[PDB]
Amino acid sequence: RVSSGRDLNCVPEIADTLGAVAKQGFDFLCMPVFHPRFKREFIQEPAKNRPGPQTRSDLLLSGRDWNTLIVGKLSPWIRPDSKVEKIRRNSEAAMLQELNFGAYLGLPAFLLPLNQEDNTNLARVLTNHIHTGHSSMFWMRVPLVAPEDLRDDIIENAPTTHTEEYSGEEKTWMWWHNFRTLCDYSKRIAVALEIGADLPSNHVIDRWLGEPIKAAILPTSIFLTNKKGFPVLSKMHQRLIFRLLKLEVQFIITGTNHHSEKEFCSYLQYLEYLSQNRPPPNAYELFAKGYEDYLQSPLQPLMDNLESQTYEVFEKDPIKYSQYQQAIYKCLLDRVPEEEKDTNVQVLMVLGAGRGPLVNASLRAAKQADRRIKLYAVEKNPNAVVTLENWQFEEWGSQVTVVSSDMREWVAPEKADIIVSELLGSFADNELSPECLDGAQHFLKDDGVSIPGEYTSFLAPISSSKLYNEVRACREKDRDPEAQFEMPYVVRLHNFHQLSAPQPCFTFSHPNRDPMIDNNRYCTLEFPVEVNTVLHGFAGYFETVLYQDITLSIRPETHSPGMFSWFPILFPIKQPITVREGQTICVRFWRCSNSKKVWYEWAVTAPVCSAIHNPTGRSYTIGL
Amino acid sequence: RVSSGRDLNCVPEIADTLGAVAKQGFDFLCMPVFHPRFKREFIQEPAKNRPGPQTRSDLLLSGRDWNTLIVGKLSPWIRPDSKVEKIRRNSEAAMLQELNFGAYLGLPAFLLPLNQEDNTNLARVLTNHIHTGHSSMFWMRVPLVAPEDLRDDIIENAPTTHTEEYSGEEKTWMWWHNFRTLCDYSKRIAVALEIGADLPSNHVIDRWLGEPIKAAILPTSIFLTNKKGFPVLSKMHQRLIFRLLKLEVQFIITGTNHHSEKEFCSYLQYLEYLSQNRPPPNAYELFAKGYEDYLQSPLQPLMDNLESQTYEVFEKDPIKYSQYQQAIYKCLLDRVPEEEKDTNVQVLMVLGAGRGPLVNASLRAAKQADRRIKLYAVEKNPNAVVTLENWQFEEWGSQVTVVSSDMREWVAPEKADIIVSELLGSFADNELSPECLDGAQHFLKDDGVSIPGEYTSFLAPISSSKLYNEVRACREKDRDPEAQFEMPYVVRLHNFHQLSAPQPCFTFSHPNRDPMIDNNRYCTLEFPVEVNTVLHGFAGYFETVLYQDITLSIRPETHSPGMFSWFPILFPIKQPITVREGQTICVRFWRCSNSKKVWYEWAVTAPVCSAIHNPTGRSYTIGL
Amino acid sequence: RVSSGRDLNCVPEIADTLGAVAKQGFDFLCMPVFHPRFKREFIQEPAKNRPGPQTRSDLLLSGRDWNTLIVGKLSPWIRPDSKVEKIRRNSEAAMLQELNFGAYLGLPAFLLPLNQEDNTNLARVLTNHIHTGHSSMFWMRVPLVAPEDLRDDIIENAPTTHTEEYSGEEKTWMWWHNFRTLCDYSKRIAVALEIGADLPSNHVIDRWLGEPIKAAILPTSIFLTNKKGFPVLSKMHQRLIFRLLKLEVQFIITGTNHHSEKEFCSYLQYLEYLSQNRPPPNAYELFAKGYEDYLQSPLQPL
Amino acid sequence: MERQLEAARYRSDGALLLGASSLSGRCWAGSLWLFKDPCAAPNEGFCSAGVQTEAGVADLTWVGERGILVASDSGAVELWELDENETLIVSKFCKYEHDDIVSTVSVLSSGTQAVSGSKDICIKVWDLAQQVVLSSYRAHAAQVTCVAASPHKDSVFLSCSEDNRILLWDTRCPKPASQIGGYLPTSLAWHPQQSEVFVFGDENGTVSLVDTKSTSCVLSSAVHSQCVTGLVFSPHSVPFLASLSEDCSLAVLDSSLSELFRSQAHRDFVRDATWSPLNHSLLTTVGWDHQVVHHVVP
Ligand SMILES: CC(=O)N1CC(Nc2cc(C(=O)NC[C@@H](O)[C@@H]3Cc4ccc(OCc5ocnc5C)cc4CN3)nc(N3CCC(C)CC3)n2)C1
Ligand SMILES: CC(=O)N1CC(Nc2cc(C(=O)NC[C@@H](O)[C@@H]3Cc4ccc(OCc5ocnc5C)cc4CN3)nc(N3CCC(C)CC3)n2)C1
Ligand SMILES: CSC[C@H]1O[C@@H](n2cnc3c(N)ncnc32)[C@H](O)[C@@H]1O
Ligand SMILES: CSC[C@H]1O[C@@H](n2cnc3c(N)ncnc32)[C@H](O)[C@@H]1O
Repeated sequence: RVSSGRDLNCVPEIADTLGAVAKQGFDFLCMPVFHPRFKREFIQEPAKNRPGPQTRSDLLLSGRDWNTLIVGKLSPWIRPDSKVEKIRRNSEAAMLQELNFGAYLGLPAFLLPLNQEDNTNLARVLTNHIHTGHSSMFWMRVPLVAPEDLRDDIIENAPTTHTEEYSGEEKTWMWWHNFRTLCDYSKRIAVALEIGADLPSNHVIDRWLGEPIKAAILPTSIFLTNKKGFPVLSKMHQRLIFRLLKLEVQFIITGTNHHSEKEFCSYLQYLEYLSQNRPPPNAYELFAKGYEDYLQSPLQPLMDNLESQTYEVFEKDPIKYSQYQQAIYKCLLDRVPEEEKDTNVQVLMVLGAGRGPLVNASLRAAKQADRRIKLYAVEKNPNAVVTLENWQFEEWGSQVTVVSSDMREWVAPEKADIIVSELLGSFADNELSPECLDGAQHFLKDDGVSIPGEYTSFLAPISSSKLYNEVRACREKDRDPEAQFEMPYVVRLHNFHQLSAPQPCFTFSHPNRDPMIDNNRYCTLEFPVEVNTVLHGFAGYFETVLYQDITLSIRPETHSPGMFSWFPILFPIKQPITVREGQTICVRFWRCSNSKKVWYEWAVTAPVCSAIHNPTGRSYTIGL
Repeated sequence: RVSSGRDLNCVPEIADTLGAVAKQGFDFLCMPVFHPRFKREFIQEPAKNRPGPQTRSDLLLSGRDWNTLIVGKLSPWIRPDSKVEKIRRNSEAAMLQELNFGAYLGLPAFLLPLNQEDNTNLARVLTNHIHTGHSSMFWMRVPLVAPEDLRDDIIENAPTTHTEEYSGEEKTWMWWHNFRTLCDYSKRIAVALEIGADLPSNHVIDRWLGEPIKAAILPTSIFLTNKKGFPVLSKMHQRLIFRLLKLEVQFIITGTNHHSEKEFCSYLQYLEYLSQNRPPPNAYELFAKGYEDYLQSPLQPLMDNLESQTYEVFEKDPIKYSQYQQAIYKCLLDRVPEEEKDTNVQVLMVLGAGRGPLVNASLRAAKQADRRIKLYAVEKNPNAVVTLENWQFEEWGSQVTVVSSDMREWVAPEKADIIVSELLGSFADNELSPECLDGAQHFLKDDGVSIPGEYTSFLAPISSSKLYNEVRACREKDRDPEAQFEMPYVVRLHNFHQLSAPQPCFTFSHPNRDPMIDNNRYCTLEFPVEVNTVLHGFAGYFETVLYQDITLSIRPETHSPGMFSWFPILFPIKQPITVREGQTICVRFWRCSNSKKVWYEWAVTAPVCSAIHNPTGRSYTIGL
Repeated sequence: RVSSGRDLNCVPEIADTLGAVAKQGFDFLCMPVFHPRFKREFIQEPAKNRPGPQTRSDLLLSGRDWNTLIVGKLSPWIRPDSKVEKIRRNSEAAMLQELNFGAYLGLPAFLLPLNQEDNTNLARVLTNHIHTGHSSMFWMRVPLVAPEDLRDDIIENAPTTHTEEYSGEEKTWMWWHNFRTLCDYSKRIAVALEIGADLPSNHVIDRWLGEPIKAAILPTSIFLTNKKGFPVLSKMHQRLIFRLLKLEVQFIITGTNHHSEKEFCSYLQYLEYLSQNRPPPNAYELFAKGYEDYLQSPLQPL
Repeated sequence: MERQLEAARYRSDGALLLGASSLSGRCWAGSLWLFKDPCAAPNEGFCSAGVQTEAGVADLTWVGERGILVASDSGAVELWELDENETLIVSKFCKYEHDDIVSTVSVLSSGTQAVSGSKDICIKVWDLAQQVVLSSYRAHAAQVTCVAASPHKDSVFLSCSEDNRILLWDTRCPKPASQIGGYLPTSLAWHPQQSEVFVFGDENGTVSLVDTKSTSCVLSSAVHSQCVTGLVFSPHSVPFLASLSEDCSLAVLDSSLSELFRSQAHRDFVRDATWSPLNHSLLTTVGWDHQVVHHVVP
């Protein structure tokens, strides 16, 4: 469950050591590749001609081990941003040397510290190494709380501050931010976040939401002792561990054993212990375990036909169809007086019937309602129609009338009491439910019900340097180099930070009595942000009224429990935008159309402007 | 071992059937997705309104099964290139329909026949489907021998020909060639080659070398009966099977059981039988099992440093270092009279010592030779130097002098009797062995030996539509769209056809006494081709004289047994070139340089011209 | 020397008018392509079915003239960022209409105003037009000083501020900045900078350094009268003109003639006058006249 | 015996102590050595006593005549004693209380106590007899470079760190540390004759002379072309200052920071220095070049 590693800064013999930590129960070892104290000279004679060997041999471990077990560590004396030119130049050469040796050995990751604000020349060297020769990773060791801000207040003529600086307390994030910005958001550069005895304010911790945390470093010192004598953690430290277990980081144990009566596996046992003691995963969880932050480009249901296995997956949503069953059930009772039980057969039409889940839910409804119904099942996907007709003949009988048609084209024999549809995307109107039902409503009785009756989309600003970087990695040949940022993705948002409460964006209701129907939209939203952060896009959710008080939602606050049929959507922006605590994010959203296609455009106007994204649907449209 | 499938054209019930064939021992089933006889109408009333269902339901199998077990088959009545417009139009719609259903089900492959010369409109439909919506594969059923050319000579007024037409006998390859050309060499289009009772001339079979054969179809009829009563094949049919087992094709069994006393697993047992009865794989085989036709871009050893695991792999070549040991051994005896055994210590210098295999081979040489030597180990890769010095101190002692240097820069204390190097690439001079040793030869005694003493590169024209297509797939962002064709690749050539005997290209010898040394080269070669084929590039090999009669080669004719340290190189061409039997292929090869880099350029001049490939090293150079 | 243009918002007849301004000495004319007051309806019956013609005919000028002489102007009633949804929707359609007509005529430039902070929906429409169908240019009319900040202090219960806001005084640059950012820095979008009677602080003016100023708009009102009776400018206005002559902008004269005893060429004569009165170009100047802001990639001499 | 000679400390009688580490090759460890003959050093088989340490030696010091206190890479502070008539060298304790390499140790006036500085940024005060840490001080914000005990006071000492602070300590105050005002400080030496006086060397190769009361730099000199590794005052009543560097040189300095002697003998880093008790003009350096060098000082 818990992948973990031992950090050492003293290794007399690699094999002895590596066995010891393997024995102890660690999965890997962080260690120096040159001796930490073995300062080397590159310019100045005579010291530069120091006879080799300059370090240990690669032959001391199997390639297998180097690749899987050994995380390298930059030697602590290497200071690329030293104020002394000599040291700067020397450290440059030393850093390159140690990095190349890591690469030579084929190490899966290598550690470099961020110990101060200025790491410019350090970044320059790293960047150059990155662009020279792999999928090797760099772990930047960053303190959650800079050493200077956790020192003992024992310098009598230099007291530790006792006034809060909000932004000052977040300086280590800025160290990281500047560094990764300088390095052009290389995907080979991640964080090893170092945790101290005293934790900062939650804002300082939430600052790391959405950041690529690959490891969390735990000193032995930060462990309380229980009555038995075992090592444990404060409840606050535990909260953090559980947060970190969602991000499935590798935990790194550093420092000597202070619980000497206990073993060093006792520390690791505490983690293993917490890991099962993690609060059980909810119903929506255990779904999207493997879809976390996985980006999917939404595809037109109208222009393309869904595959068999796609339908298969979404048919098996317990809640969606329960809710659909109930809405239809309640609507029947509202429509047919008990006295008219046998006199009145209601005309139902499933519009987009697929493999017939709403058909069945409609049958299960009428059985329970003790009312009589005539079904049409209208489906444009002719492949699915084959499923319907095998169903219909085998089971349903002539009660169902499979119509193989677009609902906008079909000429109905009679009007419907109830049209029932399932055309909503993750952002409600994104699959063009409005346009379809509009073209179909002519065959609704002048007093008929559409299920669903209404839907509303919701937006919320988010920070995720991770998701931002994944989108960025979606450049493709033979199209605009920035097209990937001007289109929405479906994604189980996971490593991210919501910067303000979701707010309604666009709403549609059916039937739409308006004489002049227009499905285009323009919407300005104002998102009050109470943190320092970096904006990278907007999450999209939706809610719908199926009937009366029967609803579905993926809006996190009101999310329908268990329902997996929709992940959130993400609308990225080309360039991230700094937001200071207090500021309002103002976003603009258009729904646009012509006769052939529908699309969204969007822009941020406060606290700075973005470009309008997806102008004229140049990067992205949905085919009518 | 043998992945195999049952072809049926009658399936009463999918599950019954699929069990039966699973039972029989087949891995998969080829079958129709609509009933073979169930001709459908798309334009003309009333037949077009035929009530559904139009075929069986997707619910009859698990998605798992559809994806892994079921190969679809186009219905035989579908004729997109019919001379009758009506039928043409109808078949168009039918083909699209059947294809989309295959896609809907998620079938891993689908079969379409090539039964005639003209399949133009068929290709157009397929191409459009390919560019609409997967990694699904299309298997084109092609007869090795067209039906018309294997009919019984029993039409008295239409005798079967009895004069050989060389090209006429190859017409089915042309059917395929035209088809795949029309379809723009889609990687989703492969061959299911159908085998008949009478096999054609070897030329007709060799015509399929280098083609993407994914399946081989075996009718039951083509099986002889043995004395027991089992089904078997002629020796000629066996030769073909063994050829096909190298290409690891899936075998498809079609037709009813003619051996009714025996089972249908008896056919499949014969294949399984032949498969282990395959002649044991040689020493070079079992190496590159997984590297077959895998393209690797050669990387500069001079400009980059090799990784630890790379050296590790190539150190363990038994033959390479045996041969190196022997060459050094023999050279010692030729240099030091027995009388001077103890008087004379020879100065050896390993130039590019890596982790020291030639060092050790040099020691093992002198021990066996009963002569005395002083070693320098010169290595520019400082990472490897670390290995040498740990070796040197631990084991070798001061007999070895590790020099951490480029051999072109190093100032030697004394001259060498013998320089020993290992700088040869797959095409000998491609890693710039000439330039390195040139810069090093100043510290060879005026009568010294270089090992190796000489090397020669060899070229041979090849046909492989497979490799051609792999190269083509190597387009990358932010560079010339055709750069991939103007650079050589290292590759275990596997599915290909050598069109003429290799011929020497470039030769170097060391030391090079020439006062005006020039490593540039220009070479015209003339390759007599005795087959109809399609040229896609040139294979490169090499031979070297280490010393006297001690040699290494990867030239297939004279290949050093077991030696895996070099795969062949491949020089592609942008556009394939038809070659008719009799014609000569004329190729031109330049080795070019400036002070900073070295590169090859090349061109075909007969029977047609290519562009000059890699002009000014624009797509590809090797850094000095 | 001085390429210049007449801005009008009333043209009884194009040919009569265009001759008059040609006569007066202008190189081109800025004018409406639909009548400024002729508000049109796109959704609502019956007004939407208003019989055509909706404006004047293209046949009234040579293609030559349309392409070289006529700068179009958005009709002032078109408000894409109106708070009223109805008006917003209507103005969208109207803007597209007027823009496409400009394109149809092949006009070399077209004027749209920035009159407020929020021009988001305006930009969206423009951007879409840009990405639909030329090398036509859009001139965004931007006041150096927003009207609200140069009004007479004559509302007794709404006094004009008398404390400096440094950034507040630069708000019109922000109007432009946001707009061009929204529009993704289209090279088809430039500034027509409008100059008022009272000039702001130098910082507010220096704010426009480096910006694509294609035109400078001069109202007649901003011209002092000399003793003779001719129109002139304050020394401060002159400093600005000389700065603008380095950028070789086209000057646009707007407003009626207030010097009625003098002609309308008298205004233009003042510019022509200043243009030669420009301080002589230095030695480094007269070099790189044609290399100004021309980008050359440095090449290795070695 | 490994190559990287780290420490060299004579005692009263004149026997030379050697600490050493292997900073390269298969095994990274170290060793303690006693040389009753100074000139037999660094020859292994011509030594009085010697022992193997699990890990390398970053620092050591005498604890009187028989005790040896060790700053280990392991993060342990160790006390070894001379035994078996000073032929054996035996661990007395080995306490892993530092969480990273121990860079520096220093014995306090009494000699029942010592203070360590580590890369873990902490400073610790030890009772040697008890073998327990008394105090733990996270005063610095970066690696502790150097800790130097007050000659005649067991509540006072200096420390310096890569945080660019020099802390004067006094364990009698409730806030025991006092910052006292430059390139990062690398080395510390109290003046032997005058308390309230000390010197520090920086990474830029400058030696500085400081009065504690003043906290004003009395004098500075650019003595080395690289980091100052160590500073040692001579036994004389009017003492010389020996200065060590990564420029691989030794200098000796008067009361003014002007140069008297200079040695290029070492071909690698100069690590420690120690004046002979028996001869106050003999000076003994050690270095990573594995030379033990005996200097004669005008
Ligand atoms: C089982 C489980 O727990 N989990 C958690 C994962 N939830 C999700 C969610 C979304 C997503 O948000 N998709 C957009 C959304 O609009 C979706 C579209 C749609 C289409 C077809 C339909 O068919 C219904 C019907 O079936 C038979 N007949 C009729 C009419 C239902 C849906 C539901 N909405 N994508 C995926 N992907 C992509 C698709 C892969 C097959 C599965 C992985 N996974 C799977
Ligand atoms: C074990 C086995 O049976 N097989 C069959 C496969 N044979 C081959 C062949 C070639 C290939 O043709 N490469 C070019 C060729 O020029 C090659 C370069 C070279 C470099 C370094 C060297 O080190 C020697 C030394 O080691 C220690 N010290 C000193 C001096 C040897 C070679 C050999 N030639 N590439 C590969 N690849 C790429 C590299 C991957 C590590 C392995 C897979 N596989 C592996
Ligand atoms: C289950 S997701 C929506 C379903 O409705 C179908 N559908 C979508 N749009 C239409 C339409 N306009 N007419 C008929 N069916 C539709 C799709 O093919 C799919 O099966
Ligand atoms: C084993 S493949 C060739 C070996 O020779 C080394 N080598 C290649 N070119 C040179 C050169 N010019 N000088 C020294 N070593 C070299 C490479 O680093 C590699 O280890």
